Amino acid sequence: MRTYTFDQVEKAIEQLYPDFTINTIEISGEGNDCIAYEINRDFIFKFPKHSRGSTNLFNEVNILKRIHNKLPLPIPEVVFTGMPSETYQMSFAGFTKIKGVPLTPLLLNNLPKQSQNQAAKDLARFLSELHSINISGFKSNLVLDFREKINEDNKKIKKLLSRELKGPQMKKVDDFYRDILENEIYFKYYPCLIHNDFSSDHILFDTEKNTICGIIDFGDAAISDPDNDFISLMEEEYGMEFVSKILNHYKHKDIPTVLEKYRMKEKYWSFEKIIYGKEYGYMDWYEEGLNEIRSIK
Ligand SMILES: NC[C@H]1O[C@H](O[C@H]2[C@H](O)[C@@H](O[C@H]3O[C@H](CO)[C@@H](O)[C@H](N)[C@H]3O)[C@H](N)C[C@@H]2N)[C@H](O)[C@@H](O)[C@@H]1O
Ligand SMILES: [Cl-]
Repeated sequence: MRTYTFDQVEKAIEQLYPDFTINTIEISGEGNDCIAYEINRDFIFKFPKHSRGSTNLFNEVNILKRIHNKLPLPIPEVVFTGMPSETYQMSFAGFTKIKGVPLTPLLLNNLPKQSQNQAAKDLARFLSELHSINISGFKSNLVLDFREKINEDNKKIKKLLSRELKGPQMKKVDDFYRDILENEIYFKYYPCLIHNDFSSDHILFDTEKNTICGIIDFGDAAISDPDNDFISLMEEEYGMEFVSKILNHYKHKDIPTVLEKYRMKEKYWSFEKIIYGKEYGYMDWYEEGLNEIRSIK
């Protein structure tokens, strides 16, 4: 999992964009996939920490380009792109920086009621349009069929914890995965483009106008279940009271299902920690997930 010096970042950009003068550069943030650099306080440059992260970066670029000027809220726009190597699909990507601060649950509840209501309505309107984008042309590398995902994870879990679990413990894993695949509600959704990481950290807020001024980080965006973008808002995120406002402005017809999917995904995070803990090499995630699996059902 690679890192970069400011010297390296400036070199990589100069190679492809010589006339682009860099005056200021600092670490804006860091995720599991990329390190974010704020350059000239105008752009956010994402550099992949590893090969897997570069694929996410490549997909974010692809998705952001085709949904450009189709959404009611400002989203990052691709301005600079890197090159493929034998290690990365995308060496880097430069996006427009969206000004604003994360709409934290604490900031949200300190707002006047009219601003809170407008925030819920703006979020619902954004999701309504996002989930309505024509997803034909989006190739299967952007498609996240949930049933395929569950079945693929199961095979990964078996191959991973084959010698890590005792008899009865692996039986519970079989039971849990069977109960999920047995429930038709998890797979009956109409596939749409989703943000797939729709939380408070990625909802930027303009404190001067008291309005939401951007949605960022589309690195996990894919064609899947629209309910994913509501579940992610109640995980520590927004209270159920505020999400219900969004859901009702969204005209959602089956809230208890969203809550059921919410409970399932909460329990499912244990298995995610095993897979990601071994893929991303997060040995603390692996041991956490392994401890949790060895305990409940
Ligand atoms: N941390 C502990 C929490 O983890 C998940 O929730 C969080 C996501 O993890 C974050 O995103 C990162 O993790 C995702 C899953 O690996 C990646 O897809 C994504 N690219 C990553 O940036 C997202 N910003 C906030 C969300 N509340 C679980 O659902 C939650 O129960 C658990 O308490
Ligand atoms: Cl240039």
